[PDB]
Amino acid sequence: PERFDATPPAGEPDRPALGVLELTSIARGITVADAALKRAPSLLLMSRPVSSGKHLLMMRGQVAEVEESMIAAREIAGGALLDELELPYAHEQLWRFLDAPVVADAWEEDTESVIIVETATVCAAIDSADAALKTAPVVLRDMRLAIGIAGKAFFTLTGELADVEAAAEVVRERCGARLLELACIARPVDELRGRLFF
Amino acid sequence: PERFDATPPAGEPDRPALGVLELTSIARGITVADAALKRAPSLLLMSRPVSSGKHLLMMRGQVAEVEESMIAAREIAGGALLDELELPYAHEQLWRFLDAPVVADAWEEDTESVIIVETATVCAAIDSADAALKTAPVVLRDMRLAIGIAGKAFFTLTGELADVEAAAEVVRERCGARLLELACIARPVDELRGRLFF
Amino acid sequence: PERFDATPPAGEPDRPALGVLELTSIARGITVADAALKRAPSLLLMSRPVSSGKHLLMMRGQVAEVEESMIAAREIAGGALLDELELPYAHEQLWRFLDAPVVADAWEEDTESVIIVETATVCAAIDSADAALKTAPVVLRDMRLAIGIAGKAFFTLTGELADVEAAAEVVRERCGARLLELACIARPVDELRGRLFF
Amino acid sequence: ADALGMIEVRGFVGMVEAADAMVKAAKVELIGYEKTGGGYVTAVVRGDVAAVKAATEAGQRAAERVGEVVAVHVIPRPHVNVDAALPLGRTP
Amino acid sequence: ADALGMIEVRGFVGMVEAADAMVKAAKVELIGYEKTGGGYVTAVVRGDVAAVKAATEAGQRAAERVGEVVAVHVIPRPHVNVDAALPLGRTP
Amino acid sequence: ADALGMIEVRGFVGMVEAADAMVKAAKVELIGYEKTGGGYVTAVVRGDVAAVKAATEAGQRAAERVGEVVAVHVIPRPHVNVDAALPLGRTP
Amino acid sequence: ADALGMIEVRGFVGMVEAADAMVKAAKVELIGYEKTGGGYVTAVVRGDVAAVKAATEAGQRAAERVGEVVAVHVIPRPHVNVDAALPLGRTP
Amino acid sequence: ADALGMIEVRGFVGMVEAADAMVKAAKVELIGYEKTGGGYVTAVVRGDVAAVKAATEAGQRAAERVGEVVAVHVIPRPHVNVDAALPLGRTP
Repeated sequence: PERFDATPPAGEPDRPALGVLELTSIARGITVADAALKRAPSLLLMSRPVSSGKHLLMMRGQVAEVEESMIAAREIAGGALLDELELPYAHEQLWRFLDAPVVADAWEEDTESVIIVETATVCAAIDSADAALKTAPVVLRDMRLAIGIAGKAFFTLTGELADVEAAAEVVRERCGARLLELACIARPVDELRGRLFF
Repeated sequence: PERFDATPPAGEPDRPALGVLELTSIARGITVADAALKRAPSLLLMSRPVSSGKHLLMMRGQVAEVEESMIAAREIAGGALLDELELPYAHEQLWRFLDAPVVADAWEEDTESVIIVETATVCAAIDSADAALKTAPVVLRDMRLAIGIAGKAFFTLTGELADVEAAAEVVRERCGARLLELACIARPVDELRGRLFF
Repeated sequence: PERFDATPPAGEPDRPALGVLELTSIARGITVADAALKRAPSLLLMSRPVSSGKHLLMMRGQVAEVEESMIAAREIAGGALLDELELPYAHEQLWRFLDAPVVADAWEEDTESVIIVETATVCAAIDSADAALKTAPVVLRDMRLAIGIAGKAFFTLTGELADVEAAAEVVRERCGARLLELACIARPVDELRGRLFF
Repeated sequence: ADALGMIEVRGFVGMVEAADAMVKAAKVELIGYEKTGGGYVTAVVRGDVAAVKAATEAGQRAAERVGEVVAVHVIPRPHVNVDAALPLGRTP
Repeated sequence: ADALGMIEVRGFVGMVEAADAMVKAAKVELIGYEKTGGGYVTAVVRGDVAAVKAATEAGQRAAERVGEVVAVHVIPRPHVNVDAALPLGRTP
Repeated sequence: ADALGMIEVRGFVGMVEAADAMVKAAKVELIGYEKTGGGYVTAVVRGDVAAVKAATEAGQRAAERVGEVVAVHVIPRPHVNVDAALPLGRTP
Repeated sequence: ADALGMIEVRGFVGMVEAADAMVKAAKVELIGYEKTGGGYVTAVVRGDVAAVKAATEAGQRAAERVGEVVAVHVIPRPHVNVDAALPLGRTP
Repeated sequence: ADALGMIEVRGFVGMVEAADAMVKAAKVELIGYEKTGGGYVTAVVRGDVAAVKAATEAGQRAAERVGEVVAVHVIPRPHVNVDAALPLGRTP
């Protein structure tokens, strides 16, 4: 699978716009998904039954394509629907943390601080990761989307301590009620630098 | 692992029955499996811990042997027995979907329609599937049974549109209330036919 | 898979203690891990998100070092703490069953009886297993800790019938309310001995 | 050629916030600014119409938080005299 | 580069007191000022995001004493096109 | 470097009157005036703090008669970035 | 130069505990310690202002449990005369 | 590396009684005493954490027989900046 890349190849149209649906049913997953594909030609990245029995839809395309696919999705769903997200321009670092959980095992030597954060839904974690990577020069290290831990989804951002403070401010802006808990580790132990989930 | 085939080999007796137990406590799962194999010698197919802590017991033999082991299994479990199934003749297209969830990678040329259906318990999924495909010329494509999706179990049928609506009718009769949400599709999207969970 | 052995070589100090914490969150979970490794030089075994979205922390070390890290970790967890466990000297047969969920293929021929026991948390399971090993000459065969089966954790002992009943007397009071069901199967059938989960 | 989007703010800080919000929330290309005197500063983005109608609807939402927004407008396809005479970055 | 802080004052004197109290209460670099006509001027400081986050809220508290303060806002990390188009001191 | 005082007057006549009263009522060095449109003009004197701190509060009284004096301020020691990056008289 | 945090306590034990909590709870660089007689000692950390405003904020929690906290105070950017003529570690 | 235990006694005599009862009662190493002036002196022991934690609960019951004890505290891990900056006897 090479459809999870950030930029498309040179013989391909540019598709920055992304749309995530999180559903409390799997039959509604296929119904909402093929209604969205009937409405607009959106490239559907993944349609996967993940834990706590929910269904995870990620579709990719141009901006109006994803907007029209998501409006047909959210009118065909209602009533099994848990969360929705429609981003016009996902950040470039985000695209390779969507297929499978990719843990990070080696920070840099000047990696100062880490903010680890989980949310109950899935779309809150993706929205928070995008809205924090846009607002600070932080580097997303690892992220897990609802597989193996019953729906909940987490990620860790690293960088300068002041930058991860600003990123904590903006994650607290964009989650609000879907935020489970957040941790602003200022300077971790040397035995947890990179080798963090193990 | 040749115990999950439809017909037995020539040196083996016919074993057409199938008995399914789905339990909440795993230790009572192995207790009920022990007692059901103490009473009548059913060839035990599987005793597996699945997600949301359930335990699946599947036994196989002639009709009378599976019947007697299942009545012993009923009286031993009671009361953490969640659900129970006794089939005298499981259909031939079923036996290769019970070890691991095989997902459909490709379809036929004239696969006219597809229908997805989930039940809260695995026993109702197997019961409704086996009741469906004996009363319609549908083909079962994929089937996930509570591993990694926390209790729920789904499967999809294909074929003629009138055939899959008749199979929907017989599933909705033979399941009653454990059916969570069934979904019919008249004509699946050409961007989605076959590549169904990805 | 090398810091899990019950004894180290001569160049490494022996680390007999065990500090386990199972937490309902991960952000406060890994801040608890960070503070526990700040307070004392505990050789941390693992820090992993297990199912039903919990965080499982295990550390070795000397007795005073693990107890210092446990008072710091118990300080920071107070709330998102679910269960804790501090062992001054874990039994030798336990150490290879923590990380990898290990099932057994075959027993010994003189092995008579089996006892299967499931606890709702995981620290209750490890606590009762380490208490049952140090009170009756039993052999631990298999043990599943919260991966797959949604937080819950079980294990099976074997041996002579008097030893497994004495181990039952210890486990049904060392656990408390965290016990789920404990089965003292006196003589499992020949079809099921050695291979209980398959 | 490409579509046009604009934010006019009383106050330079509101225009800078609007420009940052338009170039972050969507994929556009900020070409410059026009200071028409009296404090009215106007940021101009150039990009295809579906993107700029998502950019400016966040640019207004961010720029009203820090100041006063005079006008927000998106032209889907400006005539070639407009980019040829009024200075919007695409000047031949 | 670094983060951005701004103080918008209708008045040169509020700008100078604001741009004094910003640069004293943090390690920032006042890259300068921006005039948009009609008295709306803008002191613009650059520096790390906690530094400017303290600096502008010191400058606002020391600038509301004498003059009207229109806008005070900290961009935690401006986009590269924002510096490349707008004259913000960090244009390569 | 050296201490600083400034009078922002809406109107040119009040600025010239304030500049007259400042450079007569003490020993300062009037480095001129900054205009920001809309009539707001700032006369800037610059000397030791005992001179400017009485010169500005004599010039305010003497130029409140003719103009609506917007802002009056004294900075006893402006920081090196204010002098180096803003036109306040002692640009190095 | 760089930012400044300082914890003064009445007791050397409280100062060692506060210095440990500061250099473990953030990324500061402990330059030494200052004695003023009478049991008053002062631990002094440097860095950026983001690290020290969390470092002293944790050191105050870990120093009220042992000694007696005189004063927790964080200077964002001290003047060059201060580090020129006080034993604060940053003499040029 | 090794852990840390500190006894602060108002008086030299109670500090010597504490520092003697600790080196008798467990396997620790007295490595000096810190004078703060005014009356407070601090005995400092270094070992692994199973040693100083058991020695200080003997030192504190010793030094509460001849005088006043300010703050017994055990640090099981001195960080490398505290160990390199403050006189704790293990500075390389």
